[PDB]
Amino acid sequence: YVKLQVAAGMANPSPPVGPALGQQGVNIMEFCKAFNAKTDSIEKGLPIPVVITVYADRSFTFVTKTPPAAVLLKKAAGIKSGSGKPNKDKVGKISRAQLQEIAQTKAADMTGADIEAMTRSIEGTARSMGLVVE
Amino acid sequence: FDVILKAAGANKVAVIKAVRGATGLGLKEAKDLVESAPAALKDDAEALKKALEEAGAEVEV
Amino acid sequence: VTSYIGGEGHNLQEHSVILIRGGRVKDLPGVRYHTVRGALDCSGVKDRKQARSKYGVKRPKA
Amino acid sequence: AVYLCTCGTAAAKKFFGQTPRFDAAWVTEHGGVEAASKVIYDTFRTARLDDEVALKRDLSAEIHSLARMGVNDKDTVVLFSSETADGQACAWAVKRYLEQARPGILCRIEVVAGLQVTDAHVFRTAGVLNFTKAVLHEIDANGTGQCVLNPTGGFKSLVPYTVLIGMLRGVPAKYIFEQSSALIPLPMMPVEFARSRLEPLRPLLERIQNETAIPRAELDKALREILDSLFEDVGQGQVSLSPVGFLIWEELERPTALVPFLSRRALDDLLKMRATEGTAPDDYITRVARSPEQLAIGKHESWSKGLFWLKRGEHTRDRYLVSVEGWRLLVWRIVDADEYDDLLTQNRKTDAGARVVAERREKYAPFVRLELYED
Amino acid sequence: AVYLCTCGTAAAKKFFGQTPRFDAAWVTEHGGVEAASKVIYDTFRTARLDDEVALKRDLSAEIHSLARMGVNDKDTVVLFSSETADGQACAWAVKRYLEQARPGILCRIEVVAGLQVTDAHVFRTAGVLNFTKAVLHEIDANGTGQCVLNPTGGFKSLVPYTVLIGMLRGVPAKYIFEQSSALIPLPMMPVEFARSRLEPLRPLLERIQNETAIPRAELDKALPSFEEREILDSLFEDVGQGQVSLSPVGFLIWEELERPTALVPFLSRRALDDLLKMRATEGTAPDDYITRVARSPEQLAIGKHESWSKGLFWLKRGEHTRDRYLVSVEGWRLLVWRIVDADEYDDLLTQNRKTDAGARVVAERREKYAPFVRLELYEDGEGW
RNA sequence: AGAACCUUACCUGGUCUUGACAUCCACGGAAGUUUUCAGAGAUGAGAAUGUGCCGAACCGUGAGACAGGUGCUGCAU
RNA sequence: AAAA
Ligand SMILES: [Mg+2]
Repeated sequence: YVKLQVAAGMANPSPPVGPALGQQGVNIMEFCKAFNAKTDSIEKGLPIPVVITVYADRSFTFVTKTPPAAVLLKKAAGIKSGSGKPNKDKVGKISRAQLQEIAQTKAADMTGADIEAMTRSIEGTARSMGLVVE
Repeated sequence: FDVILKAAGANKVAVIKAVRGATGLGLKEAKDLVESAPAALKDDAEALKKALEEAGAEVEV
Repeated sequence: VTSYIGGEGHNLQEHSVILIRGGRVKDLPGVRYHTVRGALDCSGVKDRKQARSKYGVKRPKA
Repeated sequence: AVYLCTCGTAAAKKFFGQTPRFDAAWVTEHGGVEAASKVIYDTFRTARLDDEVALKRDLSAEIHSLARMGVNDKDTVVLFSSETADGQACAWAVKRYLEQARPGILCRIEVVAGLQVTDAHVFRTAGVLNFTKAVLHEIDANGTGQCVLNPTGGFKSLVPYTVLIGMLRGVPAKYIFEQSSALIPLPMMPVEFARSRLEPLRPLLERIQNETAIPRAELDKALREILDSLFEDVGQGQVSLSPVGFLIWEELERPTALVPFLSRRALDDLLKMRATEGTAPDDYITRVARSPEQLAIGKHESWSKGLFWLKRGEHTRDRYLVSVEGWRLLVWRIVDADEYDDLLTQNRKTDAGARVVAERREKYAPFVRLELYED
Repeated sequence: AVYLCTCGTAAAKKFFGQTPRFDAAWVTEHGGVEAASKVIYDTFRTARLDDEVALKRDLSAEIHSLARMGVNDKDTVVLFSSETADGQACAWAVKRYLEQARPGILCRIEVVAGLQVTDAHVFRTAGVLNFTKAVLHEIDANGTGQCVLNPTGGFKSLVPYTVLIGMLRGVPAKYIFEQSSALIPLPMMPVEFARSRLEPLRPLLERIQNETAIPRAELDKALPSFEEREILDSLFEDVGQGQVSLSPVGFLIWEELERPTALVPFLSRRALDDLLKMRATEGTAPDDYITRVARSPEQLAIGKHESWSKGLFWLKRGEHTRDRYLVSVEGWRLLVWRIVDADEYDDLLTQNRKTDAGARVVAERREKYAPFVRLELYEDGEGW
């Protein structure tokens, strides 16, 4: 019953994911191959969040989610890391459509009842990372 | 139907060469997967099967 | 007494048990004895090929 | 966790001194490997895992050590049984008892082909190599941070090649004597492969890494019997890397730390920038040199002959011209912006790196290591 | 050859089954070590080396292995015995028999301190290191080409370090299972201590070797990667007051991958130009003479010919030579200020003859001489 | 018994690799001779004009024996 | 588990 943000297809048995599943007991290489086979369609290099569901018989199923908004905002602005001092140092610029584009994909993981509400969550996400909206 | 390897004890090096071009897995990975037959290697099947069958590697589509 | 270690290279440390013999060293003051190479804890000189018996070196296996 | 337990035939201890001694014949006569497992399993089928006296008298070495390492329900144990029949019979006996005393466990047996100790040429060539493959497979399929080598069972000759794996990869090894009662995490002296000895072989492995096969005679002509184990004969007149070879190839491929050096032109230029910029450049080069991730980030425009520029950051008064040889990070020039701009202005027209290395002996060399005793 | 065999209590196997198990307590209740070993020796003195059946059945491990390795009078046998009471007793029994079976042999028994399997902390900190130091000392003493390890006796945990030593020194090892009938030359792979991950740290280790301890913050700066600190955690040890020092494991590795020294040479800027210009005449001789002087204080004391003020003195390698050096000793560093020839040396003596010249040079210390680089050069194109 | 360039052996920068200067080998070209463009020049490219002596004149290219050194020691001479 |  663990939640991870492993890479798009770079699901190594490496320490980023390796020891996490070990305490439960699921086969490490089994999950790594299963995750990659369905995330090949995902754009390259994305920390797609997956929630693992392990059982008592040492079996597991997992569900993948849309990429995090902060990741989507980082690629939308063409940057790699956020502002060190958000709302003090400004490190990018994205249009409202770029907010709509990110909101639409994350709408599968949002909770707002409208595109405007979903956007405002993304707008709040943008301010918290120093990315101003332009 | 995914391409799988049944038997490759004839010209093991050539089968590695095929999957090297076919997939690009490194020499360690490519040799290990060939020696760990059977396993899922990947008209599309026929293309690599012809090269595999050329050196005597068995193919199961 | 002070004893002189001949040859090239040795393996003598403190608390080593060695055999000394007579023979002074001309330029070293106060040294009147020699250490017997190849006897007791003193090992022979390595790679010696001539005058081996003087340095405790067994004949090469050829 | 995962326990890579070596398996030894201490389980069938109860048949000690009885007329047919416990040998591969004895397993054979009673029916076979599976049939003999039940007979062995009977003698200690009752003993517990929490009872101290049974741990030290009535159970195998794998069971005693595993019970001491704290085997639980959520665990996975591997038994590297021997190739001999008496070895495998006990393997099928330990597993039944382990899957009985701790239900919900996953024990699987690997039969290391040709692990017999009655023949030398086979053991030197197929035993340790196969055992080296099997262990290095499980560690790489479960991560170095989760495997615990258990070199207590089995022959005394496998133990060198279990612990040595632990030292190289990083997994620990835990041992416990029969009469003792304390687990002993064996010391792990940091070791690696001798780069100096192995460096000339780099082009040789390069062919194999590309064409995946080389004719044997050409391999022998190209290249000291220790190097032989690095190479496994595929069998059709070619040779490919043995499992040890893949370790060496990766060791000769992993990036390492670097120690900066300064050409005679850099040392003249560093000092005149020290007065205006404190001791900032001294730390930066050392910081970049001893961090591979930092080095790969800062590569500005790359020049010929393996030269590539570095810079502290945006709007800085220094940009370095460095290149790598062995474990040394040679520094050729250290220039400010205007000199840097003109060089790149010149390099637009023709080649640049050729002109620098051409005058290496007259102007730059010798490179002096970056240790300073300013006082 | 010289055989560095380990020892174990296989020699006393005929006592298996008796109500008091043969162990440390048993030797204690049989009149100390000497009394038991004689008694044990009597229990297998009638076994014959040529007897194949008695070799496997009745004799010990070391005797059996050595018999297969061809032990004769012209060989030296060294037995390493565990610190335990019974461990020493069984080794002695073997030494007695080996003299009888091979008269004219030179067999010494060696005791390793702390080599016991009852204390976890003592074994892995002192027992293994003492054992490792014993073997490395003996290999160097006898020299390569004559030592062959025999790791068939003793505890299973001493085996890895016996074999690992074999790879470091290129020393073959051999083993023989009891029911087997063939020696098994253990494979050897080209492994070595981690030179790659320590050469970047040479400035700190040299300081720690001379100065007792260094601050940890200095050490932390030296290792940025988390993995590097995780791997090299065992070598260092906290000494108190926010400092670290080489743990006894570290002192073993460092005293193996680094030659001994007394002073670390350094060059001023003016010396560096002086050395480079003289390379056309004296070749590499100035580099060798500087390192030799810095290595041995006895040589440095010989070279002093004229002493200036403020602690500067001149070194001359002797009559018939041309070069001469102006050096001074600070802490543990051998600072080199100038390197001159025969003609200039006379002038520099004339100036000091009239006025103080030692004070003139030290006056210009921060303007012409410092900072002092270290005498490590790299001219040829080659990388390890 | 005579440093503005040259001398010049030194410095910065641009450049050459059997080579500025020799003997050979092969292959290819009379030698020389008006010019144009790029470059600080070295040099590079292109276009004209010659194409004789009787194989040698001079030449360009390719390989390697070699050339080359005002480099050290006048305490080897 | 001091020649599995
Ligand atoms: Mg004269």
